[PDB]
Amino acid sequence: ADYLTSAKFLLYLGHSLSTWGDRMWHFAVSVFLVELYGNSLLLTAVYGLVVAGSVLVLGAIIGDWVDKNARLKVAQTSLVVQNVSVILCGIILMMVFLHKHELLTMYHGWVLTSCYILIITIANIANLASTATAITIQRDWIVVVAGEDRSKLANMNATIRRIDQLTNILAPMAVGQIMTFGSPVIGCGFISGWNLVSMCVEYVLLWKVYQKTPALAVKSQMAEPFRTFRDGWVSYYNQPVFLAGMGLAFLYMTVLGFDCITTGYAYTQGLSGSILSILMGASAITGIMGTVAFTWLRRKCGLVRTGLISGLAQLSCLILCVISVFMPSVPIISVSLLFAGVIAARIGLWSFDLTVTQLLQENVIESERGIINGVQNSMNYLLDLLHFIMVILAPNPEAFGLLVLISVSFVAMGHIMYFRFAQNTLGNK
Ligand SMILES: O=C(NCc1ncccc1F)c1coc(CCNCCc2nc3ccccc3[nH]2)n1
Repeated sequence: ADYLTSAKFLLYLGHSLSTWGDRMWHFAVSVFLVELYGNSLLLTAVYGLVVAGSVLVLGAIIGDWVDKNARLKVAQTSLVVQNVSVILCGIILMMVFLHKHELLTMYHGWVLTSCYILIITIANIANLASTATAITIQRDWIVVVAGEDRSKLANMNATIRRIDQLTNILAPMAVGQIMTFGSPVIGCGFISGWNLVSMCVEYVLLWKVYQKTPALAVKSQMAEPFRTFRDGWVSYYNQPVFLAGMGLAFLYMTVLGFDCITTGYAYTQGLSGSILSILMGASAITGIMGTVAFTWLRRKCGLVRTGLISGLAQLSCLILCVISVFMPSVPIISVSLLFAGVIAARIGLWSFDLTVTQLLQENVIESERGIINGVQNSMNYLLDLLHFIMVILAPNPEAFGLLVLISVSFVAMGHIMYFRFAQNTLGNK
């Protein structure tokens, strides 16, 4: 089987072994914050606000970094930084858990706060490196490797999204089984070793994939970074794909996902391990269905029409969701219907994100694949930070109707901007 040694599968394996470690470490840090500190939302909110702004700035700066340096060296350095940061965070977490009872009492609260700050800073560096790697792989190496064959590019993006989704719903399950079967102290260390092994194998894998395809080779102190930062954003406006980016960012700011806040809505109305597993499995299955639907629609239509159709479907079932909210024992109809609306919204959302990311891949000048995508991630996290602020503005279980109304309104605005883009770049239906 020459497929195993082929470049496409090498890149698939590289991204799979990267995202598995990423998701496992995210789950580990979230569980650490939940377990060590009884209060989390306040802190997890601090984590969100220190990740989002740092990404907002250093992501444009990284987009400057990606296109400037060597193609392979930048990716290797990104992998090194991400895995080393995760290693340091794991070591600090192991030292904290081992001395859980030795600093809550004997040491001053400043020591615990300093440990939390060190974890926050190192995890922020890790996530910044993860964003750098995501850019340099997905938005540049996929385009180069897939080449002019647009269908191959679409299939590669769909496959990467499918493995991302399956890993996103499997990694928490495996880590929870590990922690329950073993111990939080022992299981946490397993992540450090797994990330080190993945570091070595991923370094080898990237070195290999670079050799398989030669096309990849062809290509006071704060004044300069802001020269690029000012240049990077204004470059985004000049590009014809700006409205698509804005629409994707507005969709990115969306409460009606299945993250911690919808998990808390579940705590309030209905919540169980079986229910969580069933809902997340349905979400993953429907995301896979959305990816395959995106591929099918791209086979039938082009790209902009596919994005328009996916947005219409997502907005339709979010209209169904807001109908469910509108309609007043336990209202089992309302919560289950809201979840079904979220599931179909995930279908449409994955389709739309694939469309927009492919358009950003195929409609950007060669030398600015780094800055433009870095700014697009910066904007995504800008509106994600606004989402976090809206969450902490009304962190009340019965203050969720307004939040969901705002989320659906922002989805509508994003799809309106995408329709404006379709009209701008296409004069026919
Ligand atoms: O609704 C969802 N996502 C919109 C969306 N995303 C991506 C593509 C299309 C699309 F439409 C949704 C649901 O689950 C998830 C998976 C988690 N990502 C959340 C983004 C995030 N991760 C963070 C980590 C640290 C700090 C801030 C962070 N912000 N994403």
